[PDB]
Amino acid sequence: PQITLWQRPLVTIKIGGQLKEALLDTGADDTVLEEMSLPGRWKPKMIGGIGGFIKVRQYDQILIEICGHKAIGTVLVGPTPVNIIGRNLLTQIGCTLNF
Amino acid sequence: PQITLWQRPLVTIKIGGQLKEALLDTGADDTVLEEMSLPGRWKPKMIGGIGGFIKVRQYDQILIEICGHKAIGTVLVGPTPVNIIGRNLLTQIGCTLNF
Ligand SMILES: NC(=O)C[C@H]1C[C@@H](C2=CN[C@@](Cc3ccccc3)(C[C@H](O)[C@H](Cc3ccccc3)NC(=O)O[C@H]3CCOC3)C2=O)c2ccccc21
Repeated sequence: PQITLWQRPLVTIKIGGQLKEALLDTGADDTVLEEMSLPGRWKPKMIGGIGGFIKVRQYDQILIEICGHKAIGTVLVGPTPVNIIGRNLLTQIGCTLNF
Repeated sequence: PQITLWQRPLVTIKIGGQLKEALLDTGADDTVLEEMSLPGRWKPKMIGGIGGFIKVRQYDQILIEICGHKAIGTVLVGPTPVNIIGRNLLTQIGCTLNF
């Protein structure tokens, strides 16, 4: 589909069998979700944001559906204002910017 | 053009007689640029995300050129780690997300 930007590009994602609202964020290299439970082991990851660098938990090879499109990749979990879908997953679903 | 998301979607912008590199961010409501001088009045504002909040100066009705596309809108100026072109200006150049 084609998404205009007059409002926030919020979509429904599915992870761990549950639906959540998330933002398609081209300015984010990675995907960071609000506190939740994910399977497997995690590793430390430092990410830079508008207000500084913070520590988050990194889970790899996680199944996540974005607006119906299935993806499997790295998902970070930490104190984020909203669920952020970054470039790592946007590329998996074939998303591009156009103008 | 069609911009891939394999890398950060960076573009050249023209504002206040100077060329700058900026990140096209669908995840940002507004546009925020690193410290620079702009004409006209301004009002203080706080924007927050990963890492916390930063204080910025809000200038309205600012002329900007993004990839040869002219647009006018509010531009925030402050200690942002990178220049960010948000939805308020992305819409004006007809930028959309496609997948
Ligand atoms: N009101 C608003 O729209 C949000 C505020 C804050 C800031 C904001 C928008 N989106 C985000 C997320 C957000 C936060 C609150 C509400 C909606 C979305 C992320 C933004 O794209 C940064 C961009 C970035 C910052 C520093 C370095 C490099 C890129 N990327 C980023 O942190 O990537 C990291 C996290 C995942 O991968 C790594 C962000 O922090 C923002 C920017 C301009 C105007 C207003 C705002």
